Parts: sequence; C-alpha cells; structure tokens
Amino acid sequence: VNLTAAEKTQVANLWGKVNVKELGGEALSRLLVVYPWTRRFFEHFGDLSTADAVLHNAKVLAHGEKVLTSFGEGLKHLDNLKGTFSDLSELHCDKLHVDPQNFRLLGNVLVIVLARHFGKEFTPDVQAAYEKVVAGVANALAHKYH
Amino acid sequence: VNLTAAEKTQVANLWGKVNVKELGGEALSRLLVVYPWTRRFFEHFGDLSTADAVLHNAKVLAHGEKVLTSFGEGLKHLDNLKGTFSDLSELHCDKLHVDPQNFRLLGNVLVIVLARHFGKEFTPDVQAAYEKVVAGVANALAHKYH
Amino acid sequence: VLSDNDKTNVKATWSKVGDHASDYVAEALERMFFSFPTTKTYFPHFDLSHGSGQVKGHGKKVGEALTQAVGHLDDLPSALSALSDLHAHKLRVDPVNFKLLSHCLLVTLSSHQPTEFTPEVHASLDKFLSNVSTVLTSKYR
Amino acid sequence: VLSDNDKTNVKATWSKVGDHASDYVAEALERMFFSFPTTKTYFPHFDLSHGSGQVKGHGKKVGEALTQAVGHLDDLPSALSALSDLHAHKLRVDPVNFKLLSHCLLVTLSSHQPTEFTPEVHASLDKFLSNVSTVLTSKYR
Ligand code: HEM
Ligand code: HEM
Ligand code: HEM
Ligand code: HEM
Repeated sequence: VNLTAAEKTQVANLWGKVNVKELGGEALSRLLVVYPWTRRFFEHFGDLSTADAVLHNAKVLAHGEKVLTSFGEGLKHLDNLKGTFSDLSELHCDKLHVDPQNFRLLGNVLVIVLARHFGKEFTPDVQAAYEKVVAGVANALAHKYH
Repeated sequence: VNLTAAEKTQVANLWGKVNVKELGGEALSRLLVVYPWTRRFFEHFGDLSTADAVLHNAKVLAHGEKVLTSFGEGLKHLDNLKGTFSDLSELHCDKLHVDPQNFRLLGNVLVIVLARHFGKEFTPDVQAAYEKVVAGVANALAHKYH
Repeated sequence: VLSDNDKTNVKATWSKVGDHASDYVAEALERMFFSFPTTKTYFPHFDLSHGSGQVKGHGKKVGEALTQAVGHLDDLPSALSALSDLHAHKLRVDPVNFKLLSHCLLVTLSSHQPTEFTPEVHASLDKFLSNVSTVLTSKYR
Repeated sequence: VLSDNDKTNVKATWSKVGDHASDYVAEALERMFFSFPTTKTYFPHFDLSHGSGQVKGHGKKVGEALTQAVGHLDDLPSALSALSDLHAHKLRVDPVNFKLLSHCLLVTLSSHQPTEFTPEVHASLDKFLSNVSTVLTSKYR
C-alpha cells in the first residue's frame, strides 16, 4: 500500500466514524447475498438458504463485526499489513481454503457499505484511498498462498 | 513461492530443456490469440488483426523470447522474485498500465506451452511446481501496483 | 437473461435514479479513473480532471446506453450490438475494466440513494451490470 | 452460443480425444487437486491420491457431461440444467474453481495431443469450457 499523507488522514478520519457492529454485519451479510457461493464457508452458522435468512442470521451479523474490527487493525498498521494479517492468512488459506479472489469481493462490498453510510462524504478521493487499503488487506490475507 | 526441494529440481531440470526462442514466441502468440484484448498493448508491432496475423508476426515472436528469458531469470532467483522483477514491474505497471490479471493469463499459457512440448514428462507433480512459479512471477510483476 | 425478480429490482432502481442517470454515471467514471488509474489509458484524448466536459458528456452517453439496456433486458445482444463491436473489437477493452466500472456504478448509487440500495437491490444491479458487461465483451466469446 | 468456427474446432478436437475422454478428465481432476489444493476441499469424501477409483469414476462422469455438451452446443442451459443446480445451488462451487479445472483440462489435452492443440484449437476449447462454466454457475446469475 502506498497512500499519500492526505489519503492516510482521509482513511483515519472516516474510520473514526465507523460503527463496526452495524457496518460489519452489513458487509458480511451483503457478501453472502451478492456472491452466494460464499455461504459454503458459513454453513455451520445456521440458516443461509435465502437472502432473507442470511440478513437475519445473528451469527453472520456478529461475525461481520469481527471482520471489520480486523480491518481496523490493518488501518493501524498500513506499513506492515503482512505481519498484521499473518495469523489470519494462515487461518483462511491453510485451514479454511478460501479462494483469495473472495477477499477482493469482500473489500468491494466494504467500500460499497462505506459509501452507503457516508454519502457525499465518501468522495471519489476518499474512495480511491480505501481502494488502496482494501487491496492491501486482500493481498496481505492471501500471503500464505504465496 | 514455496517449493519443496523435489519441486526446485523438477523446475530446474525441465527449464534446462526449454528452447526459449520457439516456446517464447509460442507463448506470447497464444496469449494474443486466446485473450484478444491483450493485442491492445502490442498494436505498434504491426498487423494483429487476425490470429493468423498474430502467429506470423515476427516482432511478437521475437518479443516472446525476451519474456521467457525473463521467466528464466525468475527461476534463478526464486527466493527474491520481487527484486528480480522490480524494474519490469515498474515498466508494466507504471509505464504500460497492464492490468495484473493478464500476468496470470500469460502464466496459464506458459504452463500449457510447457505441457505441449514436454508431454508425459510434464506430470501433475511437475505442473504443480510450475504453477507455484508462474503465480510467484505474476505476483512479483504486480508488486508496483501494491 | 435476468430473472423476473432481478428485472423488477433493476427497473425500480433505474426509475429512482431518473434524470440523475447522466450525473451519476459521470461520477462513476470519475470514481473509476481516480481509484483505478490503469483505466485512464483508454481516455488519453480526454481531460480527466474533475468537472471535465468530456467526462460529463461521456457519462451522459453511457447512462443512455444503460437506460436502453434496462428497457431491453430480453434482447441485450441486439440492443447493444454496436457497442459490443466498439468495445471488444475496436477498443480492445480488458474485461477486468468492466468489473471496475460496474463496481464504481454501485458505489455511486449506494452513496446517492442509500435507503434504496438494499442488499437485494445490490445483488440485482450487480447481476444487471455483469450481464451488460458480458454482452459488451461477447466478441472475446 | 459458440461461433460456427469454434463449434467445428471443439467437435473435431473431442472426436480426436475419442475414447480417451474419461482418462483425460480424470487426469485433469488430478492435475487440479495437485496444483490447486484449495479445490480438494470439495471432495473430502474421496481418496484423492493417484490411482483413486473415486477420481477415475468421477472423471468418467465429468467426461460424459462434456461429451453431452459438445453434442448440445445450441442448448447448453437445458442440457446441463441438473448439473447447474448441483454445482451452484447444492454444492456452492466458487466460480474461480471452474477456471482452474478448465485450465487443467487444457493442460491435459495439450500434453496428450500436442500436434492437434494449435493456438486456434486452444482458443476454441477455452471458449467452450468458459461457456460450460457459465452455464454451471448460472444460478449466481
Ligand atoms: C478479506 C477480508 C477478511 C477479513 C479481514 C477476515 C477476517 C476474519 C476474522 C477476523 C476471523 C475470526 C478469526 C478468529 O476467530 O481467529 C475470520 C474467520 C473466518 N473468515 Fe474471514 N475474513 C476475510 C475474508 C473472508 C472471506 C472472503 C471468507 C469466505 C468467503 C471468510 C471466511 C471466514 C470463516 C469461515 C471464518 C471462521 C468462521 C467461524 O468462526 O467458524 N473470510 N475472518
Ligand atoms: C507476466 C509475465 C510477463 C513477463 C515475465 C514479461 C516480461 C517482459 C519483458 C522482459 C519485456 C521487455 C523489457 C524491456 O525491454 O525493458 C516486456 C515488455 C513488454 N511487456 Fe511484458 N511481460 C509479462 C507480461 C506481459 C503482459 C501480460 C503484457 C500485456 C498483456 C505485457 C506487455 C508488454 C509490453 C507492451 C512490453 C513492451 C513492448 C515494446 O517493446 O514495445 N507483458 N515484458
Ligand atoms: C457498463 C459498461 C459500459 C457501457 C454501457 C459503455 C458504453 C459506452 C458508450 C455508450 C460509448 C459511446 C459510443 C459512441 O459514441 O458511439 C462508449 C465509448 C467508449 N467506451 Fe464505454 N461503456 C462501458 C464500459 C467501458 C469500459 C469499462 C471502458 C474502459 C475502461 C470503456 C471505454 C470506452 C471508450 C475508450 C470509449 C470511446 C470514447 C470516446 O472516444 O468518446 N467503456 N462506451
Ligand atoms: C467443466 C466443469 C464441470 C463439469 C462438466 C462437471 C460435471 C460434473 C458431473 C457430471 C458430476 C456428477 C453428477 C451426478 O452424479 O449427478 C459432478 C459432480 C460434482 N462436481 Fe463437478 N463439474 C465441473 C466442475 C466442477 C468443479 C470446478 C468443482 C469443484 C472444484 C466440482 C465439484 C463437484 C463435486 C464436489 C461433485 C459431487 C461429487 C460426488 O460426490 O461424487 N465440479 N460434476
């Protein structure tokens, strides 16, 4: 990741306003609605049979908060995403065998969720900064595949 | 890239038998035939209007030898692909703006070309070693995008 | 062709975009060029800075084509045939770039119409933009 | 649907594969599992070691479906409908994995029939396997 100094402050300012419970449940539930094959990894969370089941699934919503909390740990360590996500890369690659393309899709959905909540504040410049961040998080999580 | 010791010797043994002129022209011409949008980057090499034009294009064939020679430099430096391909990453990312997905497609075509020339020798185990290598070369060439 | 439920969602959403289509697509193109600078090389003949008349004009044309598509969901190949030839044959646009523009259209819609942009609307619009992109790259068969 | 030239190339190539279809597809599956170990998790119920009866049996079934497809290039959605429901609805196979199996089918064909595997045959077979993969993932619309 190479963020300008202006982009580092845009990223940190927006994140300070993020409700990780609300937006993290929203991001993970939108991944499972929009890209339904991702439900394969969460079948043990109960009913995922329809989009309405995904959107009301208490475990999917709780898990999404964990995922966004981990994204926020990335934001604190933009100079060392590989190390920050080492353990999680081992989990997703070595234990879960999630194809790393899916990490990019979840980053896509996170950017969409940020745009939905921040409106006019999520300008093209602020989006571009987040696009660099989510690309770097995806690449970092994929490191144990490399 | 993490190759077993057995995979390192499979990779090096096969490469020792590669005709970089013949297989490098074949790999680059197959990329332009099979994924035609890649012709956009080579329009200055003359006639690319049809597959038959691509396959007879002397510059495309000569350029492919350069590309496979560079892959062979990767094979000598499997512990430092990032550095080996630094300059080339700058060229393809910063100057040419090639989307990095295309690096994966060219690696796909190189594996197919190796299979065509090596036959029964390109076993599932030898393929798997080359798949690790071409993934690592692609990731390395994409580093200036990261 | 899109399922009945997705067609309904796409036509509802497009109706709510209404006369904002040209402005929203122009913003989507700006978002693509800013976020994914590789895409700028298809438009060396444009001024790509913010407020660009060329980008605004182009947004109107692309928005018109999307409006045509929303009206022709059962015959996208014929409705978009000239554009397929333009993008795949003449311009040789890399298929990855349609994903980037589709994502930036979804970002732009989500930012402007947050209440309307539910997970089900997102899913149906993603499928619509995939189907438009598939038709525009059909020459790559 | 595939262009006339691609249909011809695909039917010519499949005819040359002939009675080797089941062996070649079984080898393609082995190549996929060896090269892309993420794919092994769809087959925990199989022995995936070399010479596996389950992998050989499965190769025969997948080869039969591909033979059916080569015979039904103008109605792949109907010809493959039950398999689409299996792979996208029941099994939730990640679309990336169809690319990996298609690539390993092309590697296997190139290795066994090198003279036949010209750049034009490669291009037509890549399009055939993309079209089969698109039909099998159609539920993701
Ligand atoms: C790329 C961004 C992602 C981030 C930052 C992320 C983060 C996390 C975190 C923090 C955990 C909990 C770790 C623990 O308890 O030790 C986890 C678990 C998991 N993640 Fe992800 N994840 C990402 C993407 C994905 C994707 C795309 C998928 C699947 C499509 C996935 C599937 C899972 C599963 C199945 C678990 C375990 C759930 C369980 O507890 O049973 N992850 N993830
Ligand atoms: C991923 C594996 C690749 C390798 C190892 C590779 C290697 C190289 C090398 C060694 C050069 C010459 C560098 C020089 O003269 O300084 C080059 C140039 C170039 N490459 Fe690649 N390349 C790769 C992929 C691609 C792809 C996928 C494309 C486009 C689709 C591409 C487009 C070009 C172009 C346009 C040039 C300049 C041609 C000219 O001289 O005008 N490369 N590449
Ligand atoms: C939903 C996807 C798209 C739609 C509906 C769309 C539609 C259009 C339309 C309506 C035109 C004007 C055609 C004319 O003047 O005859 C056009 C031109 C053009 N498009 Fe697209 N397009 C899409 C995606 C893309 C992408 C992804 C790129 C590249 C990143 C691209 C690059 C271009 C270029 C370079 C032109 C010619 C521009 C000019 O010289 O004015 N398009 N497109
Ligand atoms: C060209 C692409 C493919 C074709 C033509 C194909 C075809 C088939 C066929 C014919 C069957 C047997 C159906 C039955 O018994 O009713 C099957 C089952 C299955 N397929 Fe595929 N398939 C393809 C791709 C994939 C991929 C990419 C994966 C995952 C990596 C996959 C995973 C499975 C699994 C897990 C089963 C059930 C296996 C069993 O329990 O015996 N398939 N497929």
